[PDB]
Amino acid sequence: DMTCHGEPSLYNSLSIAMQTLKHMPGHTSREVLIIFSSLTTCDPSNIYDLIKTLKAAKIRVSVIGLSAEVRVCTVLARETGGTYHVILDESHYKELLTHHVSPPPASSSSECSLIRMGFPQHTIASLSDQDAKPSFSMAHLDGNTEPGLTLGGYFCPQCRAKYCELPVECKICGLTLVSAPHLARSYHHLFPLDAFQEIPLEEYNGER
Amino acid sequence: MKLNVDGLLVYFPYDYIYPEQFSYMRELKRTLDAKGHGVLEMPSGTGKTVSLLALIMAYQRAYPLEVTKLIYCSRTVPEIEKVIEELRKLLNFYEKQEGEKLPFLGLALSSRKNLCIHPEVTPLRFGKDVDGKCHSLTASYVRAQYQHDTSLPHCRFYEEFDAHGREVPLPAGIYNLDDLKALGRRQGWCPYFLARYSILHANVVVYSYHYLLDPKIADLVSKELARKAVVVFDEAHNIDNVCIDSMSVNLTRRTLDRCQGNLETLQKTVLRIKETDEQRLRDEYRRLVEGLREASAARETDAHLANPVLPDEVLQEAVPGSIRTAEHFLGFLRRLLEYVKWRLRVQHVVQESPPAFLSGLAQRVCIQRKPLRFCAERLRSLLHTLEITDLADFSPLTLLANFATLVSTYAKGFTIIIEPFDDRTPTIANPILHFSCMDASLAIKPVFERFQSVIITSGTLSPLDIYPKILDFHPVTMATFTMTLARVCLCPMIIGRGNDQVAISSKFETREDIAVIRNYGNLLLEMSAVVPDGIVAFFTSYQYMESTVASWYEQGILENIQRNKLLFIETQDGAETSVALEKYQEACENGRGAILLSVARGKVSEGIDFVHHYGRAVIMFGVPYVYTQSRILKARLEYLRDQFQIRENDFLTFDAMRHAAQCVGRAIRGKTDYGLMVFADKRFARGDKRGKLPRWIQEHLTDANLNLTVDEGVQVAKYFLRQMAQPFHREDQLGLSLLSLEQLESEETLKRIEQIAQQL
Amino acid sequence: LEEKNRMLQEDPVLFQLYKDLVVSQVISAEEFWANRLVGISAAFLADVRPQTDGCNGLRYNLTSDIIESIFRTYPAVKMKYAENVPHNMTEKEFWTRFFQSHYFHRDKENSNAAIIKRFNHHSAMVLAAGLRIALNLKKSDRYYHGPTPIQSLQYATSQDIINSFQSIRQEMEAYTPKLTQVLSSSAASSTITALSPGGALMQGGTQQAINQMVPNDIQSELKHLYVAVGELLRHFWSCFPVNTPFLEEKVVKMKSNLERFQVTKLCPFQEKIRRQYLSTNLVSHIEEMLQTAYNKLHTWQSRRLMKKT
Ligand code: SF4
Ligand SMILES: [Zn+2]
Repeated sequence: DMTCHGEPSLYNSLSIAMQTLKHMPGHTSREVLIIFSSLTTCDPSNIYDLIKTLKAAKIRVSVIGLSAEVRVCTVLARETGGTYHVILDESHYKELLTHHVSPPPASSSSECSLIRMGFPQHTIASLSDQDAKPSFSMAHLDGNTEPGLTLGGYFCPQCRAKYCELPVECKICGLTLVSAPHLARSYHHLFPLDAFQEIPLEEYNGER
Repeated sequence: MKLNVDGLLVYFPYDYIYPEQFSYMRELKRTLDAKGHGVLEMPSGTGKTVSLLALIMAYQRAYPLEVTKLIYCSRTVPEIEKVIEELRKLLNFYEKQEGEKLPFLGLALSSRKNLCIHPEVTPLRFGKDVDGKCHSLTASYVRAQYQHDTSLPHCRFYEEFDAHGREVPLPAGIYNLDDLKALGRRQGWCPYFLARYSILHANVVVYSYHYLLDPKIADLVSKELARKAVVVFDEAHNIDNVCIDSMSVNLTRRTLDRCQGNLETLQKTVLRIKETDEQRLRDEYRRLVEGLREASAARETDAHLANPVLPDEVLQEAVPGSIRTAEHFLGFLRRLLEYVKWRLRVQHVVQESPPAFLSGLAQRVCIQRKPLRFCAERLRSLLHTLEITDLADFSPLTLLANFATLVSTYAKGFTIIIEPFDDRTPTIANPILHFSCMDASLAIKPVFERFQSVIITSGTLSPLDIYPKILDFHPVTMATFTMTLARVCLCPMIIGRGNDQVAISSKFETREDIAVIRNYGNLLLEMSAVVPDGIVAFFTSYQYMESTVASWYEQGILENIQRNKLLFIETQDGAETSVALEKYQEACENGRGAILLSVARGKVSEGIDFVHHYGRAVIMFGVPYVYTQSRILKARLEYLRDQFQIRENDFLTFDAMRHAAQCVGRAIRGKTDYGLMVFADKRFARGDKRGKLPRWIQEHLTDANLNLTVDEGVQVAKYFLRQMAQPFHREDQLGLSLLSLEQLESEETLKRIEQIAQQL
Repeated sequence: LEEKNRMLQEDPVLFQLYKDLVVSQVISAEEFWANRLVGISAAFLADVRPQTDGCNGLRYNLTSDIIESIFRTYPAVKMKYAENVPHNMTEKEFWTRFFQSHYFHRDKENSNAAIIKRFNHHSAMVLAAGLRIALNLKKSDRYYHGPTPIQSLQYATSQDIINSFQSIRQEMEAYTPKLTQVLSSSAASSTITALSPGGALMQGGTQQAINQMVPNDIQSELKHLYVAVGELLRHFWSCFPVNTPFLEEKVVKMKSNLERFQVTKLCPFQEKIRRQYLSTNLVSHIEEMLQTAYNKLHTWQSRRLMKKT
């Protein structure tokens, strides 16, 4: 229910994204998706310098335009390693979004580091036990509404930080608290299912 | 890539070739085997020049006698640089394939303005001033005195070339104009004179139309040209206009004033030198009586004021004694100038034939045509014998003498128009004489009759039979190469109906309609809001465009258009126009929509090319009919009708369509380049008007898109953009519009290629 | 001073946190604040209009955003404002002059040339202001037995299992459906008893309303102390891993701050429970986290000493 007015400022948005992703670790991929409705943008400074900065920072940017192809956006996507596409209809929009859901291939410059992660259980305390300590969730403290005093939950194995939501990296020690299904949730990408052989029924002399 | 074309090997520098390019090569080979002139039409951006260069190199390597030396004619300097770069790429490909450097020499030719290195002459803004200064510093008589006096002004650049550059020819290779300048600086020589001396050595010589088409400049090149050489004309669709302009003469009252002042000064100098050294006049008289062969053939370095316009037979005869004396010729020129001014004092426009004016001059000024034939030669001898350096002030004098000589020799096909008042503003007395030439074929006449063959091609050659009539020759082959596309990169649309269903037209009667102005404004606003950044709009005339812009500004629509995309409009001055074009291109490359508003006859349609993101949208506002008030246009139409049965209206329509196609044909650089073509006029729906379009363009003009509206055009543009904005692969082109190495060997592909092109 | 104080007024909790940290001598303000530490368009004249109200009202509404845009696009307006406002003429007077000047109302060959030149200059000003890896796995079986440890996959004996496999193969070979034998009243009663509330399967039940056992003021104070402890521990673990001597000193300072915070704020809060005799071990989580931090630091000290042994 917002108001759509003014013009896009791709330079400022890309600068904000670069500043946000400046401190991210190298092994983590930096990906930017841009939805460009208008064909023109206003930039307070040279955008090609920002393109060089993104290239040096190894940030991937992909753009899906709405009306037609933009040469500057095309160059930006090609140099940053991203893909540029154009909307044909709502179905094609969904197809492009689904295609961009899938992880992009890692370039040669992609790092390979041994990251350490913790996997706490759902520590639930029973009030009958003398060891039931209700405590407000750290994530729930971030909000304006009063945090819910939950008897148990998930506690960080590194610093005993209490969180009610997973998988979320621990804010205190920076440890990424995950669960085994979360890691296994992307295993299918590791072993994609190849397309099967198509043979019409009349040509297939076997089971019906 | 190696190509087998009728048993002739072609070293194609790219891994892929268009089938139309193969047909182009085959047709060029067949024309060469007949050693005859031919006309072919190829779509722009398809690398026709590359195929031409490859086949010419194959002919030169296989049969040096068939192609002794290559001649290439161009339009603008950047095109020359592009051709040089492409030929350099081809030579590098040849070297890589063979492993050895070929004994192949290529040369590009231009003026001293593009080839002078003297630091004093560099800041000069005009070539004629550059030429005068260079001649002052490099006059043959001045050179001898400078040999006896080093302190005299001089150009060491030419001196070292004369001393050293003559003996050793430049090594075989391809040199650009800046490369020529760098070589001259390294060797201390001038690239202009060195290049002209080395033209005899270069296998390929590339320059513009003016350097050879102009009879005043023809001998500057044709002297080192044999009969086995072949000349190439690229994008010569307006070559007739070039010939007419080169053979046209204009004179004003200020020209008469300058000529009279220079004549008085010259007579004073003649008297002064006669007081100082009268023997120079006697020696000049000795040269004249003994013959002009001794004077002309002894100094090639004084070719600054050469006038080879006359036939070679006329040059043999000497000047009659009635004007051999310097003072006699001074009186001759004075009387001629006074008669010219008196005849120009007429207050109304006068239409005359050259024989009639010659008869009138003979009756009044007692001057015969035979002495007037040698007017320039005597002027040349007089100017050269007086050690004159500042010949720039003699420009009106030489112009008038050459015009008088043209009257004395060239009569048929010429019209004398005397207009004392301007066409735009008759209220100001502007006495102008036009010696308009209506026979362009004569200008191309010797080229057909001297060289083995002449090559003419362009992307806008819709009527295949008008050119043989205009140039008065029979091309051996006349084939149009149809364009085959695996992806439809062009969407030509015609919109003659406005938003309010107003009939859209560009006739001068309807040009002042405010309704058409507002319809054009609405169409432009929708295009800016829809079409990508690149927008160019070609109007019919500068005045109409300015009036329309003023109306749009007053209407207030122009503000919204500027909000959508930035607005750029050219003006008369090229310098500010160049800055505007640079700003437009930078805005297009900076992601902010830029809109250009130019005229179909402005500089934009002449030598400005568009990249894919520059030629996104080209809109022509109406059929660009020339303003008919030009009596020169009227005289040309009447002469062509009376000599070739050609309808004047047909010629006007053909010229307008050719100009429109030139404005539109530059929007595509290749298969991967897609652009939008819009014609905002209902007149294009006329079959004769519609049917006079190039075949490769008119073929994709779907009949369902004929005479659409603004909304229909916008929707079709959106659909075309979305279809053509989908990513595309060069592999998809294989077998449909592009051919691989194995696809060439397929005889079915050969049959398809033969069926693609058609001869008429 | 004034800048730092305004930040506290924006976030009263931070001011409360700052009061608990620096005023109570727990931490220094220096260490406190160590932790704490537009495009241009061509429509800036076309869109901007003199606002005329219903009845004779010039609502100019001279916002700085439009004025700054004009100054960036037109340095001439900036120069005139600097050389005139407010000495030669007032700012409102200058804007009125600009509205009434022929430069704004540009609206005949001379007029067309002027319009074209002004548009070209505007475009030039706008443009100038715009300037300023293939992978192949080795051990696939790791996925077949992933994060699951080795299970007790106990295998059967010798081929006699086949005999048992035969037994069922012969037991169910001649089978007849049965209805009465499926269930019994005693079995149903036992199942209900297992499913009866408070039973073996019905573990636990209703619990105690801890919300009422903890006062809302105590709830808010616990939230604030949790925020403080979280910030302190984030600073503590931020130094980790320790690779430079500076991190050791910073961690020592952080431990001292944590100890002072426990002495100053935690204990009276603890007594606040003890005076109210709250049975909820809300402090127990905080004590556990603090002791975990202490143990981690002391263990790392031991490791560093062993490296120095
Ligand atoms: S000799 Fe060469 S460098 Fe000297 S003025 Fe002539 S063109 Fe220029
Ligand atoms: Zn943690």
